[PDB]
Amino acid sequence: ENSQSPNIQPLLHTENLAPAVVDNVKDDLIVSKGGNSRELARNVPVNEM
Amino acid sequence: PNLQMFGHTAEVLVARFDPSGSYFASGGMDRQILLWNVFDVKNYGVLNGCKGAITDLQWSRDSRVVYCSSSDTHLMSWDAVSGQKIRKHKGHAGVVNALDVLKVSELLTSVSDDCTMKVWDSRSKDCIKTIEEKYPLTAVAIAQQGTQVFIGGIDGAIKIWDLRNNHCSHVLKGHKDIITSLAISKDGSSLLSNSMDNTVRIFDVKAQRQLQIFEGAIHGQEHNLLGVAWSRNSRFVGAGSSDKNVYVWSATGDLRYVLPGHEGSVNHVDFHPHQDIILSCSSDRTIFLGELN
Amino acid sequence: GTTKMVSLLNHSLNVTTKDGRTFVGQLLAFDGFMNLVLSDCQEYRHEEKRMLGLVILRGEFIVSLSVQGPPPMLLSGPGVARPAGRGIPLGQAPVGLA
Repeated sequence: ENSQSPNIQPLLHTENLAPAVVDNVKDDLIVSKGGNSRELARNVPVNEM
Repeated sequence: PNLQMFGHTAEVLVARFDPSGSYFASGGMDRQILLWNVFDVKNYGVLNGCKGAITDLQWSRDSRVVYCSSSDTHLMSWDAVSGQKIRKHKGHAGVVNALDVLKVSELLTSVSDDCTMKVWDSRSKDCIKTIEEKYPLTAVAIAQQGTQVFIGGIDGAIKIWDLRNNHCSHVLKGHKDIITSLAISKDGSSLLSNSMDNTVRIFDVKAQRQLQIFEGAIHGQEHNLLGVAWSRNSRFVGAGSSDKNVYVWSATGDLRYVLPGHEGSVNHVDFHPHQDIILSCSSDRTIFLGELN
Repeated sequence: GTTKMVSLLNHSLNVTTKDGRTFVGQLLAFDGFMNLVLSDCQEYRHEEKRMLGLVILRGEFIVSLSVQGPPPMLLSGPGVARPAGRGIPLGQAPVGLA
């Protein structure tokens, strides 16, 4: 009972820490990259800017 | 996109959408209100006549009649379908600074440098009421109910007046200096306010204390009246500043979007009624439509 | 005077006469004697009706008047748009100071 529960919770939570962080960071850089170098055409939050 | 449309000759002040979300109107020192489309972003009528510079537009809630607040006492009225004059609401003995409208498009409130608030009917051509304070007034807002009218002056004291009583019911406190724009939510439950202390404070309508003091949007020597708005949800707050930046807040007390783009001081920021767009105007003669995907 | 009477022009009217009969239709022409001209007229003698057409009543014959229904029925300014851009300023602080 305790062994099967610990496997499913680790599977649900830990899976998004690796690829989803890098994929969203790349899409954040890509919108800024498509925005050019000296003109923020992508409307990003102040912290990410 | 963003869309930075050019058109005006001189400092533009006010730019607003219809209640529907299908047009802009804009007009400042030009003495020319210039109507626009939203979705092929082209001009329409050159509403010509105002012999003072414009300080405030507001669409009638029919999306047809437009109202101005010139620097020569007039408050004009325009048929946005045809583009003809209707009236010249002649009253004040000085420069008007703000306007506000109701649900019922019939009643209007204006604010002079005579220290006089005045409520207008769109049928009489004269004043219904005349509330004389003392120091020249600047910003006004009327509630959705058609009951409470908020006045903003030079004392930093946003006074509240009803249409039945006409008594100094309540006075907002803790604002050290100058008010440039009031703004009631789409609930009728809270104001926004730009002071010259750069504290873009929110207030309550009913107990009547503060909510959240926002801080980070400077006014300086220019002495333009800067604006604030409530977003269609009432999640976001959009305050412009003389730092060329549109400081959008999170309404939880967090700066999210701070987008530059203008080369001069910003005036009246707005929001579209449904889709997330931001009208931002500035002495510069330019205007943006900042979006969120 | 007759300022009010011009305001009624081209409205569907309900006109009671001294006989009791009541005519109905739009108002095309009007007089100083209150001669009315009426278009597409219908008497209601009283559960009754008749079609006449164009009717010209005298002043003697008319009693009262009453509206049934309402009257029947800047090209492009200088402004131009552009696309995007959103330049960053090196400096901060207000516009006039420096």
